[PDB]
Amino acid sequence: MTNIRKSHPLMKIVNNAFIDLPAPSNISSWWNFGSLLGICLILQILTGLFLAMHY
Amino acid sequence: MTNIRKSHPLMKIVNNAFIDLPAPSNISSWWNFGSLLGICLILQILTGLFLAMHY
Amino acid sequence: LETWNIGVILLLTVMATAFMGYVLPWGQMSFWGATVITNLLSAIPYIGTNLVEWIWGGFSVDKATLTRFFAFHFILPFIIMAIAMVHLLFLHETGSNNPTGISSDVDKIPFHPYYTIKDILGALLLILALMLLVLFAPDLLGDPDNYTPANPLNTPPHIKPEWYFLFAYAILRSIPNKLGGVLALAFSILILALIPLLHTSKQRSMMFRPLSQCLFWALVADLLTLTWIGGQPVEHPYITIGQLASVLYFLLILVLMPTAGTIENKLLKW
Amino acid sequence: SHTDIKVPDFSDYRRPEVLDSTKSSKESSEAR
Amino acid sequence: LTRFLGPRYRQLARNWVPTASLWGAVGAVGLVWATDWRLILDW
Amino acid sequence: AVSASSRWLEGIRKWYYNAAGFNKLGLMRDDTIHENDDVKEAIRRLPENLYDDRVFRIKRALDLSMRQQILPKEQWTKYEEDKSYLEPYLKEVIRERKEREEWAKK
Amino acid sequence: FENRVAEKQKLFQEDNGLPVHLKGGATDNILYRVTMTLCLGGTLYSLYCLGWASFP
Amino acid sequence: PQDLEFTRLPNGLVIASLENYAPASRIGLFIKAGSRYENSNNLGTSHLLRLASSLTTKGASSFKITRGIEAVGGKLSVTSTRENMAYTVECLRDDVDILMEFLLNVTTAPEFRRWEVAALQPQLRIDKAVALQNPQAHVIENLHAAAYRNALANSLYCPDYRIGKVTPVELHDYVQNHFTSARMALIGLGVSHPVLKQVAEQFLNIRGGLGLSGAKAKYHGGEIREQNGDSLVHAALVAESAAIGSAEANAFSVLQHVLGAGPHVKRGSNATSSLYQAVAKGVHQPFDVSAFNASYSDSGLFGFYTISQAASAGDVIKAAYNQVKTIAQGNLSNPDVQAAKNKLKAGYLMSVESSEGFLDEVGSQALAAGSYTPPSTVLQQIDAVADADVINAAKKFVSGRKSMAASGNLGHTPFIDEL
Amino acid sequence: TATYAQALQSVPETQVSQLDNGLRVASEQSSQPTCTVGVWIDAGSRYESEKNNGAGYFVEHLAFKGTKNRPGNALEKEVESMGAHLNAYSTREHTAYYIKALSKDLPKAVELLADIVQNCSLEDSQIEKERDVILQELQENDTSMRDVVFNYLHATAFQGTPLAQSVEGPSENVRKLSRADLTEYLSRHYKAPRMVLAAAGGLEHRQLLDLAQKHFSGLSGTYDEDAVPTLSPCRFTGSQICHREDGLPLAHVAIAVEGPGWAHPDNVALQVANAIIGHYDCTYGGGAHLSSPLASIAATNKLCQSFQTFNICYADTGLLGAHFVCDHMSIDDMMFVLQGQWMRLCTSATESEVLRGKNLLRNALVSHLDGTTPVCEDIGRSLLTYGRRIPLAEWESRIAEVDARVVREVCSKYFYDQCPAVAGFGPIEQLPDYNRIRSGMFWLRF
Amino acid sequence: FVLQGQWMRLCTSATESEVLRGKNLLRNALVSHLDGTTPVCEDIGRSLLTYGRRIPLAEWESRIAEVDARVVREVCSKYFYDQCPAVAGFGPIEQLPDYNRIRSGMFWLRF
Amino acid sequence: KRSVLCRESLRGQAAGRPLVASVSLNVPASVRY
Ligand code: HEM
Ligand code: HEM
Repeated sequence: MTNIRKSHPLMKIVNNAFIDLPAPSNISSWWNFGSLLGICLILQILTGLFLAMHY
Repeated sequence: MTNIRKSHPLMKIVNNAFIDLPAPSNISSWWNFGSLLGICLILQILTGLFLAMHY
Repeated sequence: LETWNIGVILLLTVMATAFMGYVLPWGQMSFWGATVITNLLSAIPYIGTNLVEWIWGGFSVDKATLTRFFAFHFILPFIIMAIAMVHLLFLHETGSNNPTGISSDVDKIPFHPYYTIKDILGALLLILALMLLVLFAPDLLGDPDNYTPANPLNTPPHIKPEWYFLFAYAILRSIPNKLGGVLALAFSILILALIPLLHTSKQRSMMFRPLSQCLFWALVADLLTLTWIGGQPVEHPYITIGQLASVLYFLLILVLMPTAGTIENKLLKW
Repeated sequence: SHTDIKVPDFSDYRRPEVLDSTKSSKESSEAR
Repeated sequence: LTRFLGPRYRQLARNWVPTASLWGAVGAVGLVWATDWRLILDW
Repeated sequence: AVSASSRWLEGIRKWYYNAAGFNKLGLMRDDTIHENDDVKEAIRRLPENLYDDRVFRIKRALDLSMRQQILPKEQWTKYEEDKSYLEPYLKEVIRERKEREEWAKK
Repeated sequence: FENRVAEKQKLFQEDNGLPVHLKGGATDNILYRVTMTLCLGGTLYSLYCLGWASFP
Repeated sequence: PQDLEFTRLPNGLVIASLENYAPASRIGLFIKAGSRYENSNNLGTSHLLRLASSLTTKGASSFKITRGIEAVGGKLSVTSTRENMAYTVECLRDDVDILMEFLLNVTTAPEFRRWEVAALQPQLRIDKAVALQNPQAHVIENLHAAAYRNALANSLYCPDYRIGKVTPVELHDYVQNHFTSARMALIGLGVSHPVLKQVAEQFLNIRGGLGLSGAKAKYHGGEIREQNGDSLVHAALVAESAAIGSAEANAFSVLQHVLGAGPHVKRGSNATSSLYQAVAKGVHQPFDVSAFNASYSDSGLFGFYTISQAASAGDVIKAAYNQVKTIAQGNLSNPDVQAAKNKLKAGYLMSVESSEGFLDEVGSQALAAGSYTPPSTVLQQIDAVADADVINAAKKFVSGRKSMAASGNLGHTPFIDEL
Repeated sequence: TATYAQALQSVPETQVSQLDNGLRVASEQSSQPTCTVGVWIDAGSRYESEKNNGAGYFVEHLAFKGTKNRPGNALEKEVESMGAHLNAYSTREHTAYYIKALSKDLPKAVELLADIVQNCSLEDSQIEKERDVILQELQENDTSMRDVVFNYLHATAFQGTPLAQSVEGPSENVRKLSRADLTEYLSRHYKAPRMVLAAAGGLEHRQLLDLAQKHFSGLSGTYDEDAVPTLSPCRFTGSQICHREDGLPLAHVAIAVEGPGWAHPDNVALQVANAIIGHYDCTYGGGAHLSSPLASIAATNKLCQSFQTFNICYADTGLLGAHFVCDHMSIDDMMFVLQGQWMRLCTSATESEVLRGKNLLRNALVSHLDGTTPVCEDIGRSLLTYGRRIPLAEWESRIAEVDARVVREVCSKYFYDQCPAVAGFGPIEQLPDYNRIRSGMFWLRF
Repeated sequence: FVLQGQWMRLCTSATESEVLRGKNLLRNALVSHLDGTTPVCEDIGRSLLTYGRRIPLAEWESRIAEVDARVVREVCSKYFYDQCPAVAGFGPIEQLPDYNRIRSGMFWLRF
Repeated sequence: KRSVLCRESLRGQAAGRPLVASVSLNVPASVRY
């Protein structure tokens, strides 16, 4: 490969678990809670750090 | 492979960057600062968390 | 299994987090809730007592404890993120199961094309709920109305954990004995890691097994029932109910489901 | 090649127990 | 569970106890320094 | 001594399958099993016909799941047609491994 | 039921130079050591109690 | 103490036995399937069959089979010949029974499972690769396919193109047609014949005539040449030998030895070997030459084998020929035939001085003849060869359709018209 | 009917006998056609000094090319025309020449052999003709990784000792080697008692003893002094020799822990141990189902091409280990399984497992003895090795005392906490660091 | 990735050099085909139902000549940019890009 | 591969009953004459 951004950096390859990964077709709405799970972890954190900026 | 603890867990394989990895032979004492650098981060961290337990 | 065991750790780590953060604001509910939970650790016979006193940094919950929670609340979430990623790592080695319960390798899709929009959409609804709550009914879901600065002699006779921890408080109540209640409280949550071993059917998918779909739902509704007890006076009516709900929960998880599994397998002739 | 190659004298490098040329290291080796 | 149990396995268990037995002793020693029992100190 | 009870069970079994998603889906009961190490080996043991079949079935099935669409009433898996085609293969794989344990044990 | 005394007869008649109380495997051995340990310890404990009770 | 004891049954399977003194007993069922029993469509099947001995069968799972023999320290060896297929089975006196029941499953109850046979497949390549490391094997193989047309021209190793294509009904068919009663011969080196028979009778009664593979023989002169990059070159020059267990044959064997150069001395050079002397004189310093002699049921192959370097190939090759022409011109003195003879005789005896050797010798005889010829008798036959006889045979190589196979840099390797 | 044990006791006993000079006579009778008479001299490579390091091995090329009685090709012609084969093998401890031959051929057999040992017509021409050959053999032995590596092992586990030298010897000692030097060599070491005249098959001991004629007896003090130099201990050294050649397609690794002399109760129990690990090749028919883990793993995971455990037995020294050939990328995994098998063995052996190996042993040790040649070499070598006993029926007994605890305790002497002898002929790029192989011999984890 | 990549580059980043080389290639392709009797006959026959009754042979060079790197860039972006692909495979197509991936390959945000 | 340079290699095939006999076994494996 040449200038395939993704696998060029080794780091950026590690991020291709989001984009290129095999994901089953059929899949209830239930699985979105994984992702949202992370969403919440990131929101609490940003929020926490600002509150702990005045607590 | 069977029962090769290291590669069994995928997680444990990731840790064989410490044990099996190719390391140059010749190698000044200077290199020991990388590792030491990380000991310092861990030290600071445990200390910090105990200080910030009573600050 | 390996992914399940991380999950479990995840779950419990957040659980700690939530317990200490709620105490940071140091209000009547928080103050007491910490005492009664922490003290519930003094059930252990030999150590307990000494150990509750170390955790608190003294004999009560004064400044010493209050700054500890601030520090651990702060540092848990960072540690937890590492865990999450570790969790993700393991899961990436076998991909996502489905409603049918069968491998999909014969049907696989681009995560980017499809699942990035799904996830963004998911967000959109998630945020919706978070702002709907936060903007229209800020306090609604935050049962506790105790915006009262904590006075160590004062007590809301109705002391209870939040909705996430409501189930835990209820579990402790059904057992007369202190220690029996702490064990059973831990087992509530800690019973998760058993379920792998309990699995009895040949279909990892409950989707094709009615009977577990019925007892799965019931557990969920038993779980709702337990959450209710949590905000209940600890009196006869609620006691007797909780006690049968706490047996139902462990039956559903320990004994009913596993049998149902077998049955279904035998009706399919499997 | 392989036949020609032979070990460098390890007497200076080698331990006192194994230093001797004509005697056993088994009854001297364990202590080291 | 059932698969693990075996007639053949016993030598390993016996061997494990010593290593396990040796390991068990270390914890008592390790715990004791932290525990600081007056009785332990007296010992 | 099972004549009436088992007879009810036989009737019950059809209901159980009907109750079960696989019959409704149209996919075979054997195909539904939790893909573990034994199933896996059985799977591998399948003939081209049997085995390619299980791939289309699951393809058609995960397609439906993705679209939340059920198959037409006319095209559904009928309980009376329980191809337990994995069963044969799956049994042995287990059989072999149970033995392995016996030989290993003694 | 079973009837496999024939297997055990063979197992116990096997000329492995082992004493009957060990001729049967690894468990025999752990049982032995457990028993022996409890007895000796107990005996030690008892001597301690007597030394202790000897005094006013 | 007790000598062997053959017994042909109604099925036509032979069985022998020798309760020996020593601790180790070895059974070995020799079935009459060689490589020669496959067609264009069936080539490579014995090979795979040979490698698939430890697969699940009707009464014993691949795991039990292997772990079982290990349990007791037993060995299970299958010997495959262009004509025959010996299925050997060694173990301790006490354990024959556990072992025998293994040999019987492997051979009468194979269950080639699509999945199991499939994982083997790749083994064929690995096996072919390791035996094709000795020039001798690819040349010696090339020889047989050049010299024959149809049956014995089939090689022992599976053809590269066939490997993964070996199907389970193929294996099943081959066993069924060839692994039968009429083609079998049990052989024990430390078992009771009385008890052997019983077992034989209980487990070896299956029907199957010969040639459902396409039996028949035929010789066709031809040359197979394989160019390489290797300094050294090997080539074989061979004419229709006499057939198996016949006088002509036997004569060949004796002749073989008059030229035959299989060193009897470490680091030692032959004084006796004519080929070597003659070759040597006209040849360079480093060179290797040996006489070749093959004998099968319906045909043979006699001639020599050479190992020369690039430029010396011809010189050696002709040299060797010329010398064997000498014997065919008549030039051969009595003193050398008797030496030969004694050489042969000594060899055959040492051949059978071991259990493994004896067991092979015996089974071998049971598939050819139908009984065991004792050594002595054997010895007599070889002696009957006339000094002339030898010459006469030799006359036949020089005046018999040529067929050669070589490998390496072939700038200097004579063709058919070259010699 | 007849049962293993029985057979065992019924086996023809070996008769050991002595001439006046110490010529040892042994023989096992069967009244069979072919016979393999042999003279098993025990002056090997380990007696050689740095110069004559390849002495003995040189004599072996001359052994069969003339006697003052039987000049140029008179030996071969004689053997040949009989149909007898003549072989010469040389070890680091044992030189031996034997003949395979019709039983009626003893007469001229035993004469020949005897002749060979004593009179060897060796002219300058034959010396300069052999040199060239030797130098060419050497070159060819460098073409064999397995031979290159096993030499290395010895050199590094024997660093600083006479025993660590190649039997082939030093390149240039072949060039240099004085013609006078082969004499002193022979003269000093071929003097029996060293020697044994053994044989098996259809002969009568009586005649072998009567038939044998001693050309000369080495009463010599030098003969004793020459022996005297021999038998000294050779210092044990755990070092590695790593000769990396990425040019080569595979990798050969020979890993060893020093062991017992020829005679020792621990020395049969070891064997039973290696029975368990076993030996394995690309072409084993059992592969994945084979009962020895290294084999199964190997078979299963395409871990290695071929692997064998060995027990090299010398009077004062012993090389113990296995040897595996494996792709460049699998050197470490096979190291891991192997060493792993060792440790598991000295801490967790189970009676089942040791009982299977046991029985393997018996077979290996009975089946070897099939044939005349075999028996003869056991009888000859057995006498300089283990002295004048023939432990054949004892074996089963000794092998019988084997217990899972016996096997465990004996294995732990030699492998556990001991320092390895490792050599490889790379692709050794992935070969474990000496300290890693070291810590492999004790159990914290892995 | 490489191919689609090439497309994109083409309609945004064509350089006169590059176009001029392809230009010339075309000429040759178009001249050398016409070597031989069969070839000329087909061009003449097919040309008539295709392009009608013209034989644009000498024109070509002219037309080909009007080629510019801007011409080639604007002409390519009508047909490949933002346009929806027609993709078929005959697997192992297990790794073949998801329709939406292929699609997004016809426009340039990154990659 | 083993170098075949000198007078040592004579290999040529010809036995009594067996000729070119190939044997495959789990314990062992080979090619004779
Ligand atoms: C999911 C992990 C976390 C959860 C479950 C959580 C939950 C909570 C809860 C329930 C409260 C009580 C608020 C109230 O009712 O007044 C709280 C307070 C607080 N948390 Fe968090 N929190 C988390 C992470 C964090 C982080 C990462 C930080 C700092 C970076 C943080 C900083 C604070 C501060 C300073 C307060 C005190 C003031 C207040 O009451 O808002 N928290 N947290
Ligand atoms: C910090 C809290 C957590 C986060 C952010 C998180 C996140 C995720 C995400 C984003 C996924 C993929 C989508 C899905 O299947 O829903 C996932 C899957 C999974 N999680 Fe979690 N998780 C958390 C807690 C847990 C807990 C407590 C456990 C179990 C003890 C767990 C076990 C699993 C398992 C088994 C899967 C894979 C299921 C499958 O698709 O077959 N998770 N997690």
